[PDB]
Amino acid sequence: ATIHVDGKEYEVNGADNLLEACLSLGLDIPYFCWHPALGSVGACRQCAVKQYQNAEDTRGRLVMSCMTPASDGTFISIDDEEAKQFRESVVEWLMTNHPHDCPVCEEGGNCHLQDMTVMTGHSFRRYRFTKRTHRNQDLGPFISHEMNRCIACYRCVRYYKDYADGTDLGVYGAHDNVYFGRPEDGTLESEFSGNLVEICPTGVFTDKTHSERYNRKWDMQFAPSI
Amino acid sequence: DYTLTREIVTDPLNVFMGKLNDMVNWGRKNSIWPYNFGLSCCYVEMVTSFTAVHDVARFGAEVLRASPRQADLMVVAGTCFTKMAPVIQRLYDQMLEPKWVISMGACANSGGMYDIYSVVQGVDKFIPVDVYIPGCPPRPEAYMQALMLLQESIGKERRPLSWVVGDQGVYRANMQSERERKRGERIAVTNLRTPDEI
Amino acid sequence: EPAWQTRDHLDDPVIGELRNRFGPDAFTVQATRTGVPVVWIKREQLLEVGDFLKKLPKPYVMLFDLHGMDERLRTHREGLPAADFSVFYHLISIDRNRDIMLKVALAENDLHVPTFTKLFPNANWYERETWDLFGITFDGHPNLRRIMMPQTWKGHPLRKDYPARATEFSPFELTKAKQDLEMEALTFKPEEWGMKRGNEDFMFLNLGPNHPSAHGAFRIVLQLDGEEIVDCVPDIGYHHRGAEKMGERQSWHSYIPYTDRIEYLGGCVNEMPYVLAVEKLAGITVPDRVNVIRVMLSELFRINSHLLYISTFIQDVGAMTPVFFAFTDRQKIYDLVEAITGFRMHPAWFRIGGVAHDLPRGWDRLLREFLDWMPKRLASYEKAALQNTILKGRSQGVAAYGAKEALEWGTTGAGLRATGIDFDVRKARPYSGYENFDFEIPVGGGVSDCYTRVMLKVEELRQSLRILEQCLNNMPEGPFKADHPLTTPPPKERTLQHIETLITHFLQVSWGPVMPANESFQMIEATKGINSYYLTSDGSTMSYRTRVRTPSFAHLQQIPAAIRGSLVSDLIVYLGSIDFVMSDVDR
Amino acid sequence: MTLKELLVGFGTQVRSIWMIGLHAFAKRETRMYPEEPVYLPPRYRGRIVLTRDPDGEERCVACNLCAVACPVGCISLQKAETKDGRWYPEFFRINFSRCIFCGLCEEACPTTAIQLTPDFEMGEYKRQDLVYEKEDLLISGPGKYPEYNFYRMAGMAIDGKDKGEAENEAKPIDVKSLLP
Ligand code: SF4
Ligand code: SF4
Ligand code: SF4
Ligand code: SF4
Ligand code: SF4
Ligand code: FES
Repeated sequence: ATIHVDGKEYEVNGADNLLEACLSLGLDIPYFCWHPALGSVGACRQCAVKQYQNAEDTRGRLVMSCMTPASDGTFISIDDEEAKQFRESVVEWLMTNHPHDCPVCEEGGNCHLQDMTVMTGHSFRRYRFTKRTHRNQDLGPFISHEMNRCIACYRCVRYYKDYADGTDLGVYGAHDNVYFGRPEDGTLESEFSGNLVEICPTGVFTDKTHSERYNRKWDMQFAPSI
Repeated sequence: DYTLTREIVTDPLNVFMGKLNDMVNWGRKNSIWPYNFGLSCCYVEMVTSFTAVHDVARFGAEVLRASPRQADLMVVAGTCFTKMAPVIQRLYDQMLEPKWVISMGACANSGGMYDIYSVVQGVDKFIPVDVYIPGCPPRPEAYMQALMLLQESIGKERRPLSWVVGDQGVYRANMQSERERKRGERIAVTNLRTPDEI
Repeated sequence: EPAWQTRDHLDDPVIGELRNRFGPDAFTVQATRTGVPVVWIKREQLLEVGDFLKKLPKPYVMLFDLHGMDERLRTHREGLPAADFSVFYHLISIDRNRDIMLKVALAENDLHVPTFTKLFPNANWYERETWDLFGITFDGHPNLRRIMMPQTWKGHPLRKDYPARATEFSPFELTKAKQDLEMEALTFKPEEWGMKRGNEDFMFLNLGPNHPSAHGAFRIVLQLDGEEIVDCVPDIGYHHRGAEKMGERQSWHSYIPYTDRIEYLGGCVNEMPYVLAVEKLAGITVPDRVNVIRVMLSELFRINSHLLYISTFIQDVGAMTPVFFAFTDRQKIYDLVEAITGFRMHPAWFRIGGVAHDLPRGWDRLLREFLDWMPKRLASYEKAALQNTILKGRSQGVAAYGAKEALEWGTTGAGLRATGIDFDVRKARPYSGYENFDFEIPVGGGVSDCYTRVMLKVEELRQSLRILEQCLNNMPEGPFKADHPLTTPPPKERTLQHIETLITHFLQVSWGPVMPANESFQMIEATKGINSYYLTSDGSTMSYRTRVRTPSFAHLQQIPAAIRGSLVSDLIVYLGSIDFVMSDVDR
Repeated sequence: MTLKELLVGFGTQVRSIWMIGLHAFAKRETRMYPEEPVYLPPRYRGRIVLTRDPDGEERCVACNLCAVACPVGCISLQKAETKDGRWYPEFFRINFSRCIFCGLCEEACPTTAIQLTPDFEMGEYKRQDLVYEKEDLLISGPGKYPEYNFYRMAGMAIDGKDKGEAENEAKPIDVKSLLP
C-alpha cells in the first residue's frame, strides 16, 4: 500500500491501521487506548490525524489513525495545525482531573501519560475548577491501586478480560466517574495480572514489590536476562 | 587522639619542652606563607582573598612566596589535570618540612564536576591533604576559614624541635570534624529570607 | 519567518558562485538551523574550493573554525553524504558580513584530509586538535602532534567509543611521567617540536609549567639567540577538562555549569551562546525582558573581566597597587551578581528559554550604586597607571601586527578591532536584542600593540557601562521565561500547582528536554574575543556534538608569529596583553 | 632619551606618588573577617539543607529528581514509606567534596525540600566527613520557602489528609451513588 504522510511517500501494509503503520515508520503519533497486543477501539481519541480525499485536497477531516486502515493511496497529515491542537486538547482534557502526584507516583519517569503530555506540547493549565477523586482498593500483595491517576483509556479491562480471560476486574460507573478495578477489595485472581503495571499508561496499577524499595527507571541497572 | 607519620598514638606532651613546643606551634600558625601556584578558577578566588577588600594580610599570610622552598603551605586551588599532576607532585616535593596542604574547591577536593578522562579525581590521590574547602569556587572568606582551620590543626600538632635529640616522627591530632561540631547550631536553623528580595 | 527556522541559504551569492564554478554536481547543500550555508564538498576539491573562496570579489578571508565530528552514531543524516567521520571548516567573510561551513565526509579506514595550512595558518593548531581528539590525519602538515593530551596517549578522546569517565589513578604512571618531566630537559630535541638548527648558538629555554598569574599555568619553549626569540612553540593542553566530551555526556539543561567554566572570567557571557544555540534548536523566541536581563548580566561580567585584565596587565608591567582597588570594584560587581543570581563567578543562571529566577527586589538600587561607583575609580586607575610613562614604554611597540596578520590567524576581540577592522558580533550579527541598545564599538588605527589593546578594552569598559545604564533605565516588565513547551525548567509556581507543568518539569529535569534533530550555531562577542557554540542534536536529550570555538586558542596560536625576533620581557608583556585564560585555550 | 620625555616621566612618577599618598589618606574598604560577618543575599548558593513543612514533617518525598538533575551526581537517596502512606527518604547523603553549589537540585525540587542556604563556612579536615547524611542536612524549619506543602497539592492520601481533602479536589463520588 502507498500512503503520503505530510508530503512524504511511504510503503506500508494495507492490512494494518494508520497508527501502527506510522509507528512502524518511526513517525510519532500520540496514543493511549491502542495496544499492539490488544487492537484498536478508538477510546482515548488521541491518535487524530488529518485525512485528505486526494493529493489536491486542502480541507480534510480529523480521523483516528488507529481506526483508519492504511490502504493504498492514503493521504494523511500528522503535523497539521488542527490535528496538533486537537491532540493537545485531548491531553488537556486528561489533565483536568489528574492529581498533582508525579513525585509520589511510582510511574514517574516511566509514564506513558507524561510522555504524551510532553509530546503534545501541553504545559499550560487554564482549568481552574476541581478535580475528581476516587478511593483506592486493595488488589493483593503484587498490584497497588491508585484510581485518581486513571485517564479512562480502557486498556486494563481490555487486556484483563478480552486478552487474559480474567473475571475479577471491570469498569463501573458512567460519565467522568468511571472506575476501574475489582467489585470489592481482594487479590487479583488472574495469573497474568502483573502485566497491568505496563498495560496501564498511568500510575494506577503499579508494582507493589517494586514500590517497597522504589527507585526510578533512570536509576536502574538493567540486564537482558531469562 | 593523634596519628603518627614517620597508627594512632596518644598525646606525649617536663613543662619547659611543652612551652617550647607551644611557642613553636604558635610561631608556625601565626606565620604561614602560601605558595603562588595557580591552576584554575579557585586560584582567581585565592588572589581575590589576597586583595584589599578581603586582606588575608591580617593573618600574616600575604608574603606569598614564588619559590616552594620558601613556602610553608601549598594551596592546591584548581583542577588536578593529568599533565599538571606531575608538576604538582614535583612542586610539593620541592617543599621543606613542615609543609601543609589546603585543597580549595571541588576539583582539588574530589575532581568536582570533571569526572573526565584528563582529570585526576582529587589531589589527595597522590599528595596528602590537611584542609578541604567545598565550593566551586569557594568565596575568599571560606579560604580564610580554612586558614584558621589549618591554624587550629597546626597549634596542637607535635614536631621535633631539632634533629639532634627527641623523637623525629610527626604527630597530627585526630581533630573533631566541623560537621559534628556545627551540627548543634546548623539543625536549629528554622527560617531564612525568601529569595525574592535583595 | 522566525530566525531559528531551518534554511538552506540557496539565495546566498556564494552558492550560485560555487554552482557556476565547480558545477551543480560537485557539492551538496545541507539545510540547517546554523544560520550559515552548509556545503558538503568532496575531499579532492577542498583546496580548490578554499582557494576559490579566498579569491572571490568580496572573499572569505578568515578561517573561523576547523574541527571534526564522529558521525558513526548519528541516526538522522537525511540528505547528507555517507560519512563515518566529517571535518568542518567554518570560514568568515568580513566584507560580505557572511560565513560558510564546508564539510568533508570521510570513511572509517580512509581518515585523511589534505591540510588547510597553505590557505589559513590557524589550521595548524586546529588540525592538531582534530588529529588529537578524532585521529584524523592531515596530509602535508608540518608537525601533526597531540596538542591537548600528552604525546604518550592511547586513543582519541572525542571519538564515540572512547570512555568519557575518569580512569583509575595509579602512582606508577604518575612516577613515569615525573621521571619523563625531569628527563625532558636533557633529552630535548627540536625536531619533534618543529624547530630547526638548534648552529651551536641558540639556547632552548622552557618557561615553566606553573606561572604565577591569573592567566593560568602553561609552558612555552624558546629558541634564543642571546636574548632574542628566534622561534617558539607554545606547549598547551595542561588545562584540558574535556568540556566537549562532557557536552556529549550531559543533558541540555545540565551542561550550563560546564558552559560557565569554559572561560571562568566570563560567566553569563559564556552562558549566552550556548542557551541561544539551544533555543535555536528548540524553536524558542525569548521575550524582551529575558533579552535585557541577559544583556545586563553579560555586560556586568564583561566589565568584571576587563577590570581584571587591566589590573593584571598593570601588575605584570610592575605597578602592583591598582589591582587591589580593581578587585574592590569587582567585589561591588560580585555583590550585584550575588544578589541577582546567587553566585559570584559561575552563576549558572541562564536557562533554555529564560533565566533561573526573576530579578530580586532591589537590583536597581545596587546597579545604580555600582554605576555611581565605577567612573571615578576608572579615571583614578587610568591617571595613576595607564598614563604613566614606564608602563607606556613597556607596552607600546611590543608584538604589533596589522590587519592581514589578524585576519589570517583568526584574531578576534580587541586585537582585530585594534587593527582597524570594525567587526563586532553585537553589531554585525545582532543577538539577544543588542540592536535596541545605543553603544559604540571602539577601534584602532591599524596596528594592534599592547597599549592599543589595553586602551581598547578601557573604551569597551566605558561602552559596557553605557549599556548597563540603558539596562537600568529601560528594563521591560514581563516574563523571565519563554511561553514555549521546551522552556527548561518551566516556571516554578505552575510546577508547584499544575499537573501538566509538573509533568514537563519532571521529564525535563530527569531525562532532559528533547531537542529535535538539527544543527544550530551561535556566535557572540565574548569578553576576550569571539566565542561560538556549534551544537549537533540527534533528536535525544543530550548533545550529539558540542563544539566550542574560543578566541584564546587563536591568540596563543598567533603568539609565535608576532613575537618572533623580540625579547623575553616583550614576550611576557605580550602574554599580559592578550586577555586569555588557559581554560579558554584548552577547554 | 630626550629632556622633554625625562621631565614628563618625572611628572608622571610624582603624580603617581601623590595619588598613592591620597589613596593612603582614604577610607578602608576591608571587611573584618571573621570578626565582621559576611553579608550574603537571600538566594546565595551555599550550604545545602533539607527543610520541613509548616506542620513540622520533612518536606522531602524521596522523588529522586534532585539526584538526577545533579550534573556531578553527588546526591544519593532511597525512598521509604510510613504506614499511613507518606513517602520520605530512608537516607539522604550528599558528597560535599563533589558538589559545585550550582543549585540545580533546588531548582528541580517539586516540594522545595532541598535548599541552598547563605552559608559558606564548610571547611573540613578529612574528606570522609564531607559526605553529609540526613542527620546533618535536615533542619528544624521551612527555610527560604515558609508555606509550601507538597502533600496539600498531591492527590495521594497520607495521615491527616484523606481523598478529596487536597486543594482543588472534589470529594470522591462512589459509583454506587443514587445520583445520575
Ligand atoms: S500516572 Fe503519570 S502523570 Fe499521573 S501522577 Fe503518575 S507519573 Fe504523573
Ligand atoms: S486504570 Fe490505567 S489502563 Fe485502566 S483505563 Fe485507567 S489509565 Fe487505562
Ligand atoms: S572547583 Fe569549580 S571554580 Fe574551582 S577550579 Fe574547579 S571548576 Fe573552577
Ligand atoms: S548544587 Fe548542583 S552540584 Fe551541588 S548537589 Fe545541587 S545539583 Fe549537585
Ligand atoms: S527533588 Fe526534593 S522531594 Fe525530590 S528527592 Fe530531591 S529533595 Fe526530595
Ligand atoms: S489510540 Fe486511537 S483513539 Fe486511542
